[PDB]
Amino acid sequence: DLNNAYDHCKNIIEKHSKTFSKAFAMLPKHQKRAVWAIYAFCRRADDIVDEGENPKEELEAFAVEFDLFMEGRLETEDPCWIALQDAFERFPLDPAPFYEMIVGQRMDLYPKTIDTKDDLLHYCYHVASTVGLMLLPVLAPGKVSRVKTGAIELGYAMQITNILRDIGEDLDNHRIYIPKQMMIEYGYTRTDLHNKKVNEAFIQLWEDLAQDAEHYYRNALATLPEYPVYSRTPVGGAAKMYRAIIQTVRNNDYQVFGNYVSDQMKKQIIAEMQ
Amino acid sequence: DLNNAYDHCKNIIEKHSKTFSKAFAMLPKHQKRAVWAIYAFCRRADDIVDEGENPKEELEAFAVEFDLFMEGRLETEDPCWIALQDAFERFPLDPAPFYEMIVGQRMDLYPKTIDTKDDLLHYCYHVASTVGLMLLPVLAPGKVSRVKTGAIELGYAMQITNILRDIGEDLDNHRIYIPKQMMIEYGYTRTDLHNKKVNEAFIQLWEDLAQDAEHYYRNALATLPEYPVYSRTPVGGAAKMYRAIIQTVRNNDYQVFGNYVSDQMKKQIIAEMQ
Ligand SMILES: CC(C)=CCC/C(C)=C/CSP(=O)(O)OP(=O)(O)O
Ligand SMILES: CC(C)=CCC/C(C)=C/CSP(=O)(O)OP(=O)(O)O
Ligand SMILES: CC(C)=CCC/C(C)=C/CSP(=O)(O)OP(=O)(O)O
Ligand SMILES: CC(C)=CCC/C(C)=C/CSP(=O)(O)OP(=O)(O)O
Ligand SMILES: [Mg+2]
Ligand SMILES: [Mg+2]
Ligand SMILES: [Mg+2]
Ligand SMILES: [Mg+2]
Ligand SMILES: [Mg+2]
Ligand SMILES: [Mg+2]
Repeated sequence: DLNNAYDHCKNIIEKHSKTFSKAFAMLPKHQKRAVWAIYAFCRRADDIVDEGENPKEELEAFAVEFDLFMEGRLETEDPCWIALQDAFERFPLDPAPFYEMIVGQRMDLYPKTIDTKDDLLHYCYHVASTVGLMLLPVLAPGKVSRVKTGAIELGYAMQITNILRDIGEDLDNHRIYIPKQMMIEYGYTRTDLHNKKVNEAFIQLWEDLAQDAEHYYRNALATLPEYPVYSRTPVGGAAKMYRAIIQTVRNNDYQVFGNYVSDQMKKQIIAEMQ
Repeated sequence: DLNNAYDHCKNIIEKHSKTFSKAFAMLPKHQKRAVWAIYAFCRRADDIVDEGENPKEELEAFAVEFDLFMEGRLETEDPCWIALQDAFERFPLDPAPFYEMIVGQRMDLYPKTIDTKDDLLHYCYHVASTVGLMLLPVLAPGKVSRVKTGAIELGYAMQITNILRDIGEDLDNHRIYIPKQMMIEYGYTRTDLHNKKVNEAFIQLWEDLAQDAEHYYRNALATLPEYPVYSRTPVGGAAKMYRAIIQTVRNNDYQVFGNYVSDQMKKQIIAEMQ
């Protein structure tokens, strides 16, 4: 039944994201469950590309499942698809950003170099802003057009934050999301990055991206009054909690070659939102 | 004196390249010493970018030295510059490919993705074909125009060979020279490459590049009669010796994630050339 299939998706979000489970547990019942289902879609697709043994074939098999899903002919016992089917039934979810999300996951299948900041935003749009777009009909039922730009920019904001915390982790998987033009601008070589060096040039480049993330966070938060009241604390809380990763890395002297917002800090952000 | 400064450059080539020291020891005295000096220039610049701690600044300091060298005002005790200065005095060396070589070394300073085969040839031209061009006035004094295309293609041939043997070694330094379009064409993912997988798709892609190298080797060898007699065995020998790396990897079942032409095989190639 629906409660079991949603409970499965609740287990996924609570296992993989402390920040987003605590934010979204504050939504009303049916919005919260739909976000759980939307989350499990995103998290499966990202796990295929980033952690599956055969990512080209697994993701293509995942997208075919979604084509069948969207045509209402996917018949299965998989709780995530049963939860998503109700969510799509219960709220006017748009499939466009769901597809766009898969197009973004495709980008991580083969070697790519981010050259410019726009390259970076293009990537961030497809793997993170799309998720913002998937959620808006649940979060802002009648006001999607009024809040869409801020949702997109909140996407940029959090993906850059995640990239900025995961520099070493991404290097060890032979991924670089730092724009090459910035590395040239600040004199931070690939040899420097290979030697996991935190010098003044690295900090300059990190801070330049971090301030971009911060402007986007600010834009997104400026749209929070346009959300319905029940969405303001979960959306605002999730943003501030994730934004707090940046300052965490600052207080740890930018050591991103070995970072969590603390549980207590997370609660402080929530309480301030309340 | 000159004999000491050339003897220093002889020590460099014999330490770093079995293939090219044995080929070029067969040249007459003054051609052989000049090749030694030309070799030490190339090998210093490549060592800066690939093994220096501060490659942006070291290579720029190396290029400034060469600007001063070319204006005849570099005064030093460094044997490699004293050997190169005679070589430039003794033979009509062109500085154009020497500069182009540094432009090619610049490319390895920051993250880059080879997208297409032309990307690859562009890179190979600047780091390997230029070396062919540096050598031609010593190897083919009056016939540079007649043999230049083959020298360039011999460049392509050997750089691809080197890339093709060094796939794992280059991966561990966070370098990928495989064109991304080929990985897409043959279904060889970045995850596959990260898992150092030698599957049928990897072999298909490897063999496609290997046949390109082989066509270029064939073109270059077809120009060998246009070289003067004393250059035919060293140029032909060096090419066949380096080309033999490809078949070596074939006989080792393409295991390039852990390959040498044997000493005895090297001698067989030389004797056949003689
Ligand atoms: C679906 C919602 C609301 C949030 C999660 C979206 C999702 C699946 C993010 C993948 S997070 P993660 O693997 O930590 O980040 P990346 O390295 O893939 O860029
Ligand atoms: C919540 C709203 C309004 C927009 C969300 C934008 C968003 C959730 C981008 C992905 S955050 P990510 O770090 O990728 O996912 P987790 O580490 O929390 O698992
Ligand atoms: C100067 C002559 C005739 C041959 C040597 C040219 C030279 C310095 C090649 C560098 S070889 P190597 O480091 O093994 O090859 P790459 O990985 O740099 O592409
Ligand atoms: C000898 C002629 C005519 C053209 C030479 C083209 C050439 C030497 C390209 C570099 S071979 P490389 O593998 O880079 O250098 P080593 O491993 O032998 O040190
Ligand atoms: Mg991902
Ligand atoms: Mg990921
Ligand atoms: Mg990450
Ligand atoms: Mg090199
Ligand atoms: Mg090298
Ligand atoms: Mg190599």
